[PDB]
Amino acid sequence: RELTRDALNEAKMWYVRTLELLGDEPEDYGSQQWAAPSLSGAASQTVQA
Amino acid sequence: LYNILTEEITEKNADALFAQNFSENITPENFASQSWIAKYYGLELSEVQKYLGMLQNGYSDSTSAYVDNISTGLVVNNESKLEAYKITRVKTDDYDKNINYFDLMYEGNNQFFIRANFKVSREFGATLRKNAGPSGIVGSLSGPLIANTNFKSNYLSNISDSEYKNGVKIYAYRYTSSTSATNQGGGIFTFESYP
Repeated sequence: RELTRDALNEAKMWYVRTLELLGDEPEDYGSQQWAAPSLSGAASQTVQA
Repeated sequence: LYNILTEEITEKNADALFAQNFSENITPENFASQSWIAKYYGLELSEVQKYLGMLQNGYSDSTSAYVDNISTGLVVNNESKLEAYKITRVKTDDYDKNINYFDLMYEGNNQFFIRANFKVSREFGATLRKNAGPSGIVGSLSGPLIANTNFKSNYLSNISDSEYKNGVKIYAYRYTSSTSATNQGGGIFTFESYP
């Protein structure tokens, strides 16, 4: 908030720590090969059961 | 950079070019992962999908040889290596395959026609002699019509290594009935299955 140089350094420290505890996020993989079914295929009660 | 971009890449110098362009820890096995490519080049998954259609990472083994920039990894019978196979041919009014599937493959036990999708072609296909050459119904689609392995639909024996190496055998007759022969399609073919 205060835009001081030391404050910005402290914010850098906090954000780096947040990234460290957050790790690395994954991405979409099922959208690569998810097929496009019909409405009947989606609403198939036999498949649901 | 110009020299790198304008150097021909062939199997004669494929490994040499790979070693020149990449470090010792950068192997094709590492490159085979899309996430590896993304984290190596600093690109995104959809952006690299703009180049590559779909790589089988535990996906369907449906083969699906297609348009220019497709590199397909798949488990094959007589090669202990994933082969990316590229098909480009032009017969009448066809660009990639069109008209169900009329192509060539290398996956099976020997050299014969393709099975792009595992369902057998309903159209009665006749493999005659070379492009635009009438020779009769030599390869007549008939029993058996079996699957679970790349097989021949009643001995499609015209499809051999000669037509495997940049063949001319996409030409084929149409049959509305089981024996009504008419000329529909014919042109050049190109197949290459490479590491």
